[PDB]
Amino acid sequence: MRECISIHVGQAGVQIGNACWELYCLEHGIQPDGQMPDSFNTFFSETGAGKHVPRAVFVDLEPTVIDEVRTGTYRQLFHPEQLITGKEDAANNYARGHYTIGKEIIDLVLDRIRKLADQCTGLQGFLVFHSFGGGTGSGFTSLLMERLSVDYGKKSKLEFSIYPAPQVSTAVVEPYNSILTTHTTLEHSDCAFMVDNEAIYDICRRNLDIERPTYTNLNRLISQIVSSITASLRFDGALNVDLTEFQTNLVPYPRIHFPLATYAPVISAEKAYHEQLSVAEITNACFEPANQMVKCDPRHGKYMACCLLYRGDVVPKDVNAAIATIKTKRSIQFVDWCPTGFKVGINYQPPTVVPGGDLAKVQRAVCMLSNTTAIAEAWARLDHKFDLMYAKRAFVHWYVGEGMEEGEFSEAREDMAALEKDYEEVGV
Amino acid sequence: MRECISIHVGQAGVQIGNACWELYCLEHGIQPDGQMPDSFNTFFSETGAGKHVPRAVFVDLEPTVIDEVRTGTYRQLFHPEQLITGKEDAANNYARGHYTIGKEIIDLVLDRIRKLADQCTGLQGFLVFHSFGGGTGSGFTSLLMERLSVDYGKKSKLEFSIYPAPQVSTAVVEPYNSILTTHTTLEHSDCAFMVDNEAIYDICRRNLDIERPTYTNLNRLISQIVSSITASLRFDGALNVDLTEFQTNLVPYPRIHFPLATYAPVISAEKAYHEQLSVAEITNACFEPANQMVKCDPRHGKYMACCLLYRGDVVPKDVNAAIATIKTKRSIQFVDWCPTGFKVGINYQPPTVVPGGDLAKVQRAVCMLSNTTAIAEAWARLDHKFDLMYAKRAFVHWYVGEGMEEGEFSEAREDMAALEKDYEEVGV
Amino acid sequence: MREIVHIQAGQCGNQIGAKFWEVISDEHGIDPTGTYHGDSDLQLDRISVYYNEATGGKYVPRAILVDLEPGTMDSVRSGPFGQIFRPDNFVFGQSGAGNNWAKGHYTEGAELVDSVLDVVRKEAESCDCLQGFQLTHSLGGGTGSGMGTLLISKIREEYPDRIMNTFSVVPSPKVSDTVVEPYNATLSVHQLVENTDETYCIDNEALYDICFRTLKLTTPTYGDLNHLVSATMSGVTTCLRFPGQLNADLRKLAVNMVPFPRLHFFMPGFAPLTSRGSQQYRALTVPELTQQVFDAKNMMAACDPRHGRYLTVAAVFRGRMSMKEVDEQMLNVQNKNSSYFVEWIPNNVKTAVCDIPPRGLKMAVTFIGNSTAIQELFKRISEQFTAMFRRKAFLHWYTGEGMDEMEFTEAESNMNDLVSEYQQYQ
Ligand SMILES: Nc1nc2c(ncn2[C@@H]2O[C@H](COP(=O)(O)CP(=O)(O)OP(=O)(O)O)[C@@H](O)[C@H]2O)c(=O)[nH]1
Ligand SMILES: Nc1nc2c(ncn2[C@@H]2O[C@H](COP(=O)(O)OP(=O)(O)OP(=O)(O)O)[C@@H](O)[C@H]2O)c(=O)[nH]1
Ligand SMILES: Nc1nc2c(ncn2[C@@H]2O[C@H](COP(=O)(O)OP(=O)(O)OP(=O)(O)O)[C@@H](O)[C@H]2O)c(=O)[nH]1
Ligand SMILES: [Mg+2]
Ligand SMILES: [Mg+2]
Ligand SMILES: [Mg+2]
Repeated sequence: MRECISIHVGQAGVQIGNACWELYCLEHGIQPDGQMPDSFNTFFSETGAGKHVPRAVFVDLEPTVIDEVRTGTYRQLFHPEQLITGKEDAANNYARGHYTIGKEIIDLVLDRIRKLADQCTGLQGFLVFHSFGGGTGSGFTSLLMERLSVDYGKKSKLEFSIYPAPQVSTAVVEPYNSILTTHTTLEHSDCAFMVDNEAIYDICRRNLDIERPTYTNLNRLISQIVSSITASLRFDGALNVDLTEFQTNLVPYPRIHFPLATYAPVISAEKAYHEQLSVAEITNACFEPANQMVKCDPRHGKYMACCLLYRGDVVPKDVNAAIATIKTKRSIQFVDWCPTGFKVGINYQPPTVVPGGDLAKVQRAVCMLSNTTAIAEAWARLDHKFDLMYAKRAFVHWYVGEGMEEGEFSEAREDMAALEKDYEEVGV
Repeated sequence: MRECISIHVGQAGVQIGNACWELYCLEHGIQPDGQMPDSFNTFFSETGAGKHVPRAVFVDLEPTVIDEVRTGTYRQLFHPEQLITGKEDAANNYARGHYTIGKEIIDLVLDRIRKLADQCTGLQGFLVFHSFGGGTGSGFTSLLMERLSVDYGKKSKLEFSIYPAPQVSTAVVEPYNSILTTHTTLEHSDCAFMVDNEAIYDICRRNLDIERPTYTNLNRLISQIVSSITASLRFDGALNVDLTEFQTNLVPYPRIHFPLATYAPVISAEKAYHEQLSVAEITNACFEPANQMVKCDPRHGKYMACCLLYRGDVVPKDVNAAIATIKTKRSIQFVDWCPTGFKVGINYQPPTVVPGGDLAKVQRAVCMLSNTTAIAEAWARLDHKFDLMYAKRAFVHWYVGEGMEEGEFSEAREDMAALEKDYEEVGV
Repeated sequence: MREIVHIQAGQCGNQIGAKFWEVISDEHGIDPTGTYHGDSDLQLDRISVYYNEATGGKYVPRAILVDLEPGTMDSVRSGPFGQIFRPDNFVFGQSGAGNNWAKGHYTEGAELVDSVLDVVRKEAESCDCLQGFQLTHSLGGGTGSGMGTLLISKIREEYPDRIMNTFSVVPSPKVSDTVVEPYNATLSVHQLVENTDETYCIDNEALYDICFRTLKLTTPTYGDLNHLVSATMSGVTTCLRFPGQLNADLRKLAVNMVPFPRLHFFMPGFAPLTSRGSQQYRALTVPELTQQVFDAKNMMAACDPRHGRYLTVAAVFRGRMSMKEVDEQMLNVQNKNSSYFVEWIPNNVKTAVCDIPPRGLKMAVTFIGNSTAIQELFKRISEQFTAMFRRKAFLHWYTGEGMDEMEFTEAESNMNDLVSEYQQYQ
């Protein structure tokens, strides 16, 4: 009965999405052909007799990344109506994606979305994968987001965004991109989750013991996290956490809706034999500064709310104990106005593992999405970066050429600045 | 018991007709020989013992297009009495077809028609395929139409006309041709359906995924549509829609009798596996601006009446729901005086598919013939085109030579102008 | 004669019902198809109170199952004695509350309730003389709270002269499921003050405690909890369903244990609770049963009962017992604990005895108490609410459904007043 629509924007979204799809397929016992040799009804619709098509829309302005899917193993899973393709790319620019190029493609996709959305009956909410630093992932997303409030509004939305790093970042004009695209995110998006590549890289190195990671290792990691959000829908545990419920729980104010994720345990195949995975230990792992998905400092931060989601062999008896222990500790700390700050989910289904996967096959797993003042400090340096770039009008002429007025920049920076103080106000 | 007489005028009519005939043959399990190894009694009369001859009359002023049929595979299906041939062609002129050349051939054919018509007992109505822009399809048809009101009158008539396009049109003098031939259509023809090649072409490109279409692909498409009109006669569904009934339903006024068609679904063989064909989706497809048979705008238009005809696996339970949904939507809208505006037909027989066909084999299919104010705007530009051509007396001398008086033009333009306002009056 | 239709709501309440129903069936001897296989004849004379005798000797449960999502109704059908339930009586929506009482009580629940308000009527008509409705739900979330609350007040318009029971599950400070418990609780309690006749406040924190120490269970689950909770329900309505030397129905109990209009919240308790080890060595006799019953740690409400006095006290014993043994023990207890019973209501005790015991156990005791120690349960909640409401946190979800900030303080005030009523007579 329940249903949810996935959207994938830009190259990053596409790249991430494939892995997720694969994971999903693995979960429900479906080969690339789309015929299974119920629970899966949410993401897959059964066409006629034994053809499982995904709830998906891949947008891209190049053909390269989309044609990668059309020629590979998952050629049979999708059809050309689902896979939309542009001509001229975003070219790592917000202005190209939103104003000039964005008019033509969005129109095509909205109809498609409607066709997909009206087919399903129980719309829970949307998922939108992209990157803030990316061209298509910023300019188009903003447009798209704006559009989606007209047709739906109250129907929920989520987005798992690749946040830019201060040290290890693979593009020069990223600062600009972030600042602009966050203007639409505050008004339209209900709750956006944030991940940083640098953070991931460290995790990959230290715990998995693979000193040569590429994007395919990160994508897999991300997919697990994604699953851990939607695992409550597709399987019937003793206690359940729907998306609306989650939203109600984690997000306190209209301005703040930027929690950060974390995932544990993540360890090698050889390390699983020695390491006795206890519940308490895994709980601890979520609160460690080393295992966070964003470059942040939990020591400075304070958790307003955070939603735990267990899957595998778990029961409430020791969960309670775990909860209590954390509360007792003073290294972890909360804001004065929130005495009780957790939302706890359980699931019987164990988390699956991919053929030739870096992660070990485990009984238990955890995913904590914490709203905090730790991520408030992350944009203070972003702003600084941005400001310097702007101060001498660097890279501005390109933007101007694409139809961006000069006041737009003023609007987006000031707003950002204003927002930074909000966290402070809340946490006083 | 029931019967209907098909007429084919001009090259276009001939070309269209062959495909239709083929389709018909396929439907009832008859090879080109005419001996089957009941339902078919309408279009085929059984001669002696196992010889099925069609209810048909092909008129043409050249020998080329008619001799194409005589030499091909369907040489055995027809005999020279059915196939009439001229000497001098219409030469893309209305005046040549009606006044000069039209006297000699029509006489021959009327007798033939009588011979065919008096043989059958249950005359439902006539079918006349042609093009407005064509020479023979305009000049002869007008004459023919005029003639047919003397012998029959109340007995029904239909015509599936190839309407000219404003952009992609393959003849210079087409504007003139249209304007003249519509004078006879208003008085004589009971209801004329209109299709534009440009519209078809788009459909062929986008949905069928064949970027190199020729006339043979359009003809096939047309034939399906044609079948969808007559499918109610030849097969016994739960609910039926005869021609008279249809006429009663769709046509409200004496002046307006120009509905437009649409057909769905039309998709590739590979696209059928992924795309789960639902009823609602197919209903939607008929109301989409992309799938219309004429260059028009449903967004500006308002549907006075429109007759749905389902064939294949359909039952009334979800049909009702579909109907309701459309009513509820405000993008689709009706005229104030018509609260209930649909006529719904059902059929058990699935729509057949041609050997080596572009269309995929499907369970369900729909055909909506909608009377609307959208097609009212289509002639506003035609008039403009015509007017400019006329303004400097361009191409007029040829017409004059063939015995066309100058006042004829005046008569046909003014009338057309008058007609354009009628729609407006009705829709206020 | 004397029928009680059962209502259910929420994820937990439904689960409880699922087990409760099973237990009741076991007690009478009904099988998954519905056909009777029992031997003892007295199970069939009061079968009518909880089972309509349908065609072909197949009995059916007089119940209403409500939810704002279809998820929980899947596992109820597939489990044991899911086939006994009637297909007609299941009611469910496609939306869901999302742990919000504002959405549950006004927008989402009011669309679903009109189906149930028609379904209950039929049930009422069916029985000869309905005496009351049982209701099972939670106050923690929005689904069980908002819907049930909405329902229960509209029953008082049609049926003002009937007794009203409510089996709730209030939030704990340590085992906190959701973040917005204080909010939901604060608003959901308001309507349960004036509309209900009696309410049993259960808390999971106490249940866990009971499980770990007393039953010595290595791996508890929610199933165990459900089993426990259901037992209490079975206990209260034993006198209706079976004969006894001294019978005590619901109305009588209500009259006895509710002295004042606004003070009717009770705390359940159950005995004997024995592990595999304590099954052999514990001498199950009346005195033993008694002493265990009045222990602070044996309660289902996570409080300290000995901070204040019991206003009233009642018990429902099962199996054959000598009355001088039974009636003396209570007296003795009273004598002992002269500082833990109210002085201006002398003789606080109420007793009831049934001849038919639970299958397996020889004897049983269901403890329903009314105390001034319920202040500790509410006080904490109030504090939490204050902490939350000071900064207007988590407010835009509630204000989005058309609720003013005054409307919180209206209920809050009421709650405070209610709390005070215990500290008036302590
Ligand atoms: N005795 C039991 N208690 C339970 C069970 N499941 C949950 N709970 C308790 O109940 C509380 C949650 O109650 P619910 O899940 O019914 C909240 P509700 O359904 O009304 O709203 P939604 O969850 O938004 O549908 C929580 O504090 C748990 O401690 C159970 O199976 N048995
Ligand atoms: N974790 C992760 N990050 C990625 C991946 N691909 C790209 N990124 C990040 O996203 C940013 C680049 O964004 P793209 O998605 O390439 O840009 P785009 O929005 O597609 O715009 P165009 O490239 O102009 O089409 C970089 O900062 C990368 O670190 C991936 O597979 N995994
Ligand atoms: N859809 C479709 N349109 C056609 C076909 N053949 C011709 N037409 C259209 O009809 C018009 C030409 O008319 P014809 O039928 O060739 O002219 P005619 O009436 O036979 O007169 P003559 O050619 O002088 O004998 C053009 O505008 C074409 O687009 C066909 O097979 N399919
Ligand atoms: Mg790119
Ligand atoms: Mg020709
Ligand atoms: Mg629920």
